Amino acid sequence: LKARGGPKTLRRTPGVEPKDIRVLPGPLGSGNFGTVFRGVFKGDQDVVLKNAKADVMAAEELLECEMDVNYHVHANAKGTCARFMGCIELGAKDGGEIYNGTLTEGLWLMWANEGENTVEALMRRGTAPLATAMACADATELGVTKKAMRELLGSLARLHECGVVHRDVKPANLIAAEKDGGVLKLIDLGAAALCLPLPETLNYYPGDGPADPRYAKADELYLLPPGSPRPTKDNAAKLWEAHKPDRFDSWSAGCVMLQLAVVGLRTDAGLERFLADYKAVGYDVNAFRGEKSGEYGTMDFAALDANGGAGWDLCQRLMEAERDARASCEAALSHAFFDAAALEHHHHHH
Amino acid sequence: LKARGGPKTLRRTPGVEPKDIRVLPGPLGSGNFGTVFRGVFKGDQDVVLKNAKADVMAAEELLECEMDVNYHVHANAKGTCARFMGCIELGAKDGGEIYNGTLTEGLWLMWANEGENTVEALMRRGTAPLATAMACADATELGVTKKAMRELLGSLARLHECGVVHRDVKPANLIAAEKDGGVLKLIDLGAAALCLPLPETLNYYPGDGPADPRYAKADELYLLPPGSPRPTKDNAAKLWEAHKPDRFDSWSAGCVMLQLAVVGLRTDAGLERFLADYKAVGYDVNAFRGEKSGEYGTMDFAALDANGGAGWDLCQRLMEAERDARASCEAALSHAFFDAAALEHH
Ligand SMILES: [Mg+2]
Ligand SMILES: [Mg+2]
Ligand SMILES: [Mg+2]
Ligand SMILES: [Mg+2]
Repeated sequence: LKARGGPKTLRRTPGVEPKDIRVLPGPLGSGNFGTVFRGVFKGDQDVVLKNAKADVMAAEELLECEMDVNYHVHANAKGTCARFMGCIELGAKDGGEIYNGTLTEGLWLMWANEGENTVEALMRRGTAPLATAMACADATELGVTKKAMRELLGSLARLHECGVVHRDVKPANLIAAEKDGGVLKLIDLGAAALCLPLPETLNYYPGDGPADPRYAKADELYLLPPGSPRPTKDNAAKLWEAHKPDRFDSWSAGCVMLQLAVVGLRTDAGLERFLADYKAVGYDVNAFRGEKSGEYGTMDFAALDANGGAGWDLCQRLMEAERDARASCEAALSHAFFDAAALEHHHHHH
Repeated sequence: LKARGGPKTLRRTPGVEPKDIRVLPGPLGSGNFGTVFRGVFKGDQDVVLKNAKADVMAAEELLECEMDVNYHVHANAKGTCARFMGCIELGAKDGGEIYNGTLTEGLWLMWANEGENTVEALMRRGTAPLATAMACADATELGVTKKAMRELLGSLARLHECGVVHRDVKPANLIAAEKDGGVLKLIDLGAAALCLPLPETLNYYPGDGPADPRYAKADELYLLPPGSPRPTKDNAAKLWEAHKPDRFDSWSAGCVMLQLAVVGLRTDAGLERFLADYKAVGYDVNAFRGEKSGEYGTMDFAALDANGGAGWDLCQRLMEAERDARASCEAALSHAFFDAAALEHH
């Protein structure tokens, strides 16, 4: 006899058909396991599209996890990240060619294009174009830091509240969303972990994972330390409290704050020099100021100095060496750094 | 008292200075830890240039190991891979911007640009442009497969003889080098291992590592199995014989042969379908032909069928389930598939 065979099964999102998507050649970047492209949906909606790299082991499983975490975030933390528009899976005969503007065979994810800009690119162009894109009235390092950090820390707090650790917080993964008033949104949940069993943990394991070394403390490249049990449904809440994987995002948010606050730390080399000196004085911001800051004459720490050194203090909170001492992103939101000045805005108030 | 500063040390190749190199924008594809660009050396030499990704863990260390393996290959296996032109390392003040045509801070490796093609791109355009780029007179699936596989297996044999396992053999990592008669050259020693102590092994350890899932047996993503001793200068020869890490490249070379021989296997989905059926019939090419090949009505296996099924038999040897049964690339190169025609009547 002969085997009968059968249909193919393809994953789809209601209302999203491959025929309605045009893909533009030119990766908006390859990351570790996937490739992002710009595209146009239904002729007039700017979107971003991601598929797996064919050459990377388990890239399909990593893209599936990114998909699952995006559905979780869409359900539980709307507005924290680029708006998720679902998936499109294309088969072999119906799969197209990027150069023809058509989606190729395999699984695709789609998001709204929240803006042409990243915070990395804007901050390097200058504080002025960054402030304009953020609709930030106080167009100073202090002003943009206060606004951006309040938005970033509030979004991280909402992600953490629903069990998600982003894992790749950095200026390149923020967009000032022009169509939502300039507010910052995160992109790229490709390394994110779902750390509570809601209903199962996702991408969450003991030991080192992918980490951008620029935005991760050199000896904490993990969410759960090697010593840790494997996460299961029964222990997840205990591990959360004991190992504080959310504090990985706190350290990265402190890096973002340093770069927003200090023009000279916006290059990779500037942040790298600062963090080496920070480590060398025992991750002690006051020791940095007392011992090292005098070496940084090309830079201007005014934003961190302002108001009794509030910004230095918040950086210290987000960047404590020990996770057990390091602020949660929710706690960090209450910091004096975010206070209104006495009588702020008096001169035009009713 | 303040700690004193001191010099920065930079790596340099004799004859290669910063002024000599212009980079062009556009990755010939970022890989797992680095980015490759086109460039121009000394005004008129086309080169390719690779640096470490700033966002990847250990990227500079991975690039350093790729550099070491490139020097080993350059000394011991000339012609197997894109010609290695050394390195250039830039510091922070003295580095530029890619968009401005200047190398940025860090270590860079440099190779000759062996050609604008890859075998993956050519084979998907068709057998005809592939055969033209290869200067292959017999412009058929059987003709290109014979010429490409003789060149690939001969280069892999020479790499293995000097202790190097490439670990990323596939059509996308082969170039038909027009300036050298169209001969195939390998690129991308980024995951290669040096498996002999010369003076030490490099990128060689027990357990899984980076692999392209299309070109690695799904349950053999390692060079040394998870249970193996860590390699040392004293056990490396015993481990080579016991675990046959070079047979990783043999399997990948079998996958290359299937794609060159059978047009329908040139897409990712086509080769994936074949391999899933090959596994389902116990990695047995004769069982695939009897039980499965009827399902592949849109494909033409004539190149593998030709001459008593010589191509099928060579694929079977390169793609045995067990490493201890799987041919070495040197042994494969002696196969009847490669024999000259008898009695040609010139
Ligand atoms: Mg695929
Ligand atoms: Mg599938
Ligand atoms: Mg990322
Ligand atoms: Mg590779």
